[PDB]
Amino acid sequence: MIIYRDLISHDEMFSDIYKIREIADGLCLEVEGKMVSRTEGESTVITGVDIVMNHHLQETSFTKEAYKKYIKDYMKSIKGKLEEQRPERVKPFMTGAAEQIKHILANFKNYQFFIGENMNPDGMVALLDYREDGVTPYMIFFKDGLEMEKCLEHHHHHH
Repeated sequence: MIIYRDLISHDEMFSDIYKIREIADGLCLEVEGKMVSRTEGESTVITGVDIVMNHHLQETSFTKEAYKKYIKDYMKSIKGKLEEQRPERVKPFMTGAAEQIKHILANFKNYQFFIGENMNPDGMVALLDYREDGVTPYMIFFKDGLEMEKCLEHHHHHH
């Protein structure tokens, strides 16, 4: 199993037990999830996205203008990480990131916003939307903002 973690915050984001597809010419990953129902805890049944509940992702809120401010700083920070670790990626990342930001802002009303369990404001903001079938959730992550953890057995909850 591969655990995908936030390059900035080191929080767990998802694992390769889900269907993962690359979009935006390798800039983003779309991770397909399922709605699940669990008891929480007079107790109540809660329903949510398995990606969110399994990895303890935390919902947050943005105005469109606040997200614009956040995402320009985030893409600058990933640029710096690439200059340190993967210099060959910097130029195509800048190009793709600017266009993907345009896409996200144009489709802004169609996303919910999630961050890692420790809620670092400099970490990645994952985007939740639903497929046309109106039942399947999926989440968008920035591929260059992830690090991979190998885990053959007995995955540990850590950051």
